[PDB]
Amino acid sequence: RVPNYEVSEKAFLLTQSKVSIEQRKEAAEFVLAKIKEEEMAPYYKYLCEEYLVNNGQSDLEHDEKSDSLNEWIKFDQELYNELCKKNESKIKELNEKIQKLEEDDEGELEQAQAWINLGEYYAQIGDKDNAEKTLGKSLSKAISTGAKIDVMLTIARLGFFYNDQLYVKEKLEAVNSMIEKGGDWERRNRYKTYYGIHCLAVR
Amino acid sequence: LRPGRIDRKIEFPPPSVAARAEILRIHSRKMNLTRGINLRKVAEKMNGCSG
Amino acid sequence: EIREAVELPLVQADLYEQIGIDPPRGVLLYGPPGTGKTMLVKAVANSTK
Ligand SMILES: Nc1ncnc2c1ncn2[C@@H]1O[C@H](COP(=O)(O)OP(=O)(O)OP(=O)(O)O)[C@@H](O)[C@H]1O
Ligand SMILES: [Mg+2]
Repeated sequence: RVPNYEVSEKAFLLTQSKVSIEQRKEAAEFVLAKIKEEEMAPYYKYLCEEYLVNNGQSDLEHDEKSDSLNEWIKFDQELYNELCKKNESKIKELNEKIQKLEEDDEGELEQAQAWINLGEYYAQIGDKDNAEKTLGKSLSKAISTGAKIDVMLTIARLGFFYNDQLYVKEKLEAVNSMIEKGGDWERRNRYKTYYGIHCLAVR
Repeated sequence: LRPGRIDRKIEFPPPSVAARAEILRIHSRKMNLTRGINLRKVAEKMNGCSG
Repeated sequence: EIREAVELPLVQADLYEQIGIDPPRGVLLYGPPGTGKTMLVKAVANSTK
């Protein structure tokens, strides 16, 4: 939940070369700490692209420019190794739980809660496509109206991560349908802000 | 209350603490709460004596 | 109890609606008429306008 935007906010500031020298080097520290600890490994490869002509770059597997104005940028091979390991591990654990929920009937509430956890991991690693798929199975099992609304917001959030305004816009049409089915004022405030931020993103 | 005139007699007690929570939960669907409020907690703050 | 009952649906009815309390209805005032029941109605009416 918490690194997903906070890493993106600092990573945007870091990209620019039209910021202050000081502000870019403060940001850069928060970004880098969080890749290693939280396993933001695939979005980190992605972010090496996003400079390109802007400076800072000092990566060991991805392009560098002649002018490195930053050094709180590094690619390490340990990052790649970790990925491979952690990936299989999380996948293996939950899977088996899902099969267990199939054997003895419990699969309405708990298998969707397992697949929510799978999209949060997928989302963590920076995959919008495969987070969304898992968050798709969560729907099919019959759950509360509250849970269904919460899930669509999460998917739309992954749109903000890659800064794709259209990806936000499309998902937030579907929430407009369900919002009055649940009828909550709680998840309507969330809706007001979710939309808030989306409307702020366009002109 | 003479013979054969009344043949089923239904006593109704004051509410249980499980039953008093189930009346509270019906009323909470009209209202908009905040999550983390247990209405089993509320039913135990109360003791009631009627519905 | 009167500022809840009379004054709150005039200033805005929708305050009730959005919390999800449905509004109280009618007010009965009872008592000896020497108690200033009648007096209270005139007091809040001049005030709410
Ligand atoms: N709280 C008070 N402060 C000042 N004067 C008061 C107070 N309560 C009542 N009085 C006075 O006592 C009188 C009677 O009050 P009011 O005019 O409200 O009628 P009431 O009791 O409903 O009578 P009925 O309904 O039988 O006509 C009024 O002159 C009122 O100003
Ligand atoms: Mg009077």
